[PDB]
Amino acid sequence: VKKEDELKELRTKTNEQLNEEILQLKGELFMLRLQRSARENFKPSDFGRMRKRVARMLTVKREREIEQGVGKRLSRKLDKAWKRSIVVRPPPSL
Amino acid sequence: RRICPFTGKKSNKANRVSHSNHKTKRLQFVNLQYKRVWWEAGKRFVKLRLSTKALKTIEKNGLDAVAKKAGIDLR
Amino acid sequence: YPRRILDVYQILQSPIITEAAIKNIADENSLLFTVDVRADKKMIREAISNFFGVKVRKVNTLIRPDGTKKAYIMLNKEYNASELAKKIGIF
RNA sequence: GAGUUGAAAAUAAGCAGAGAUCCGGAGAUUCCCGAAUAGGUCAACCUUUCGAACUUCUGCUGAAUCCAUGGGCAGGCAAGAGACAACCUGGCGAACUGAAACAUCUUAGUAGCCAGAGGAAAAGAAAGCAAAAGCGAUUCCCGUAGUAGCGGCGAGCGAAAUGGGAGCAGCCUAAACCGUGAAAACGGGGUUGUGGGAGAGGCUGCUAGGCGAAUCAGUGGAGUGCGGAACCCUAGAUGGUGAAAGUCCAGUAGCCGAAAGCAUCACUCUGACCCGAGUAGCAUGGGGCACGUGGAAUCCCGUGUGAAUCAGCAAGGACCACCUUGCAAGGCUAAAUACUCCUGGGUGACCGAUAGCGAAGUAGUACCGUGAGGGA
RNA sequence: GUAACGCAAACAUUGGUGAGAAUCCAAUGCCCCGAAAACCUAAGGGUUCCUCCGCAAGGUUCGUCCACGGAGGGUGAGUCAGGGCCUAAGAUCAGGCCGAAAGGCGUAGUCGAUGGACAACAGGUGAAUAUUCCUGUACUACCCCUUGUUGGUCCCGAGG
RNA sequence: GUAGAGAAAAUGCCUCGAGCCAAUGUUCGAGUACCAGGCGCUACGGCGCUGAAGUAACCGAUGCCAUACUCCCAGGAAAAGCUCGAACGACCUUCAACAAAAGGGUACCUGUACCCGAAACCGACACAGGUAGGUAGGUAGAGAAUACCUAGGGGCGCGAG
Repeated sequence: VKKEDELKELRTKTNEQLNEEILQLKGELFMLRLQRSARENFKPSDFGRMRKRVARMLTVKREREIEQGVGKRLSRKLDKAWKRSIVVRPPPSL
Repeated sequence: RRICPFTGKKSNKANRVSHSNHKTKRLQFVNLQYKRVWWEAGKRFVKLRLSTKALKTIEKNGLDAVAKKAGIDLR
Repeated sequence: YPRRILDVYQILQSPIITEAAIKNIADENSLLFTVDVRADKKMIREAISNFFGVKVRKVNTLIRPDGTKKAYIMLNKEYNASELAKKIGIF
């Protein structure tokens, strides 16, 4: 599962990662709270999954752009511009 | 600031002494002045603060010769 | 250029679950939530409306003295908060 | 290479031999305040047009005037800024005190403040020492010596050369000449002292680790200690373990090991002309050299004057003569040397909770103070 | 085991609670304040507010009680107050002047209400909020559409 | 409306059911409530149903008219919002800027608890102290003094002799 993750998502390409990232940090973060999801139905590893999932995602966008150039000044700027244009919507399982 | 921009001259410390040796401290200042100078090329006024010896150096070696040794020029 | 301070997708921490909130669900037709301290009314109404696909007559917010912002989110006469909140585990 | 999900440790769900938790090297992220830097502010917030503010870089422009300068608009990974225990360089610069009072003098160029930068910094390659005998840039220790001296000749202050060491290293530049007007601004020619010039004729270490000898019982909580019987040693350093262990444990002597990153080795002269100029010297006022102006040299400075160019200039403790030594008014430079907020390794006729750092407990905390600040 | 127990407005009873009550709760009397000892605000505090529990310590006695200890909660705004507007005293100050350094003066501006400028009232509800939530009836500022005029906008010269 | 560098201020022309400026007042807001009192709850708290009359006279403020009036001299902030307006100088310009109309539709940040003539701030204390402003009832009285009271709040955290 761990060693697979590069072989998984280094294949999916940037504009695929947007909706992947957002769907990850959407539901299985947010929807699992609310009442802590059905009171005996946390599966608290899910918080362990998504937190580590999205962090592995965001590296790939970042670590790719180092090879191109960018260098953390432009990166922060385009993170604002991207982050500025989002619109939350119902996650999967709803 | 009591500094000639050309000569680099400052005021000097002096324990100016009585007849009895009961000293003080005071500054022997530089003989500065606000005065117009006359540029060779331009042929204009240049409103500068210079020493007296600065005048002597300028009359010795024409302004641009002296003024290269204090980088700033064209006012 | 939208948000006073940019924050996140996230914002909403959790709904408050207590005896006052349950009564306010029935009386005012309104939800109650804990949000970001740097969350705006505009930001909350854009989030919750765009999340559940429901309308928001008004939001009214305060900062309980520890420094965590809690918001009353009121809903139109059309949309029914009792049944909405029933399917988010508050009833 | 086996169990983990920080400390106190409880639950809930996960991740683990297809190799986690961990350990090391290299990267990615890093809300808001703070040099703070889009603008404001009552630090950690508010407003936005979402912007490295401001300066020198660099592209265009076009003010009062031709050129130019100020200015405006752009691009910019964009160099600078702030912080930092002591040590250090530079600027300013005390007083109490000592002199049995006190003003010269001493405290002292010390404390303090201010600015600056490095691992050291500063110094530094002779216009130097020294004496007719010689030495060859600095810097530091021993010494000369508490001697020569200076000093209301009072209190006090106090050198250097000769001599022994530690450590050694030497460089570059401007003009006279040349070329593209000419001190429009660029390349070559040369820079030296018991005179010199040009001109004309992969290797190892560090940052993770690895393998690593030899003991058993009696002893009435517990045995490493006691009497008994053994064994190892290139291991008898250390820390632990129910009671003090070479042989119980982790270790140690001894050997082994690195993808990646850091450090280390890898013939003549016109004696034309050149010799750092408002400079040296000089007058006058000072500072500082052990040296209080004194016979006061040497070094540096405000004021005013104002040379010479190796048939020269400066020094050799006023000064002149003769000797000898050196080449000032442009720069650069490792070492030996100073120190400890700090890291690793070792050591202690050091402390053991009124001691040792203030601080063995989540201490610069509680508490006090408007505040600097004090402080268990 | 002494001095003291912080005004000379003032208490009394019956019942309740409980291991225990002069002191906690209720009732009835009585008395005291009323340009306060009343109810609101500004500053300041900084959770003291409300609920349930506890009574080691704290409370000048006691204590079942508390501004105390533990556990959980509570502060809802276009119109109220401030900021997103404006400026005074004062502050900081680009360029500029002056100064061993630190810095000092000072214009353009920029901050800076204690002032100007601006739009909401009643009734209702509730352990703890209410001009904030509810009901009614209002008002300010923007985006629609019907008529339009050709320019707007800023700077700028006046009224105020 | 007009002259004169002149659109505002200023030197001369006319015209005004000769009138203006306001606090109160008439209506809707408000055939609604609100409401004194009655009719039922069941144990320690309010809560369901009902619901009469709802006017006049006099006194009357330090409140409002009033940034009004008179008098006085010591001569009484600024700046924006607002209203004109003609310039010049720039921008934004024909899916647009300014004016009016009903009906729509839309609505940023922070404070809000509690004490605040104090047992919670300031006085080391649950201290006979200090602390800006607002509201101001009756009877007596010239009165915000006094005395006794209302609304509202309290009997001063040792007692007994």
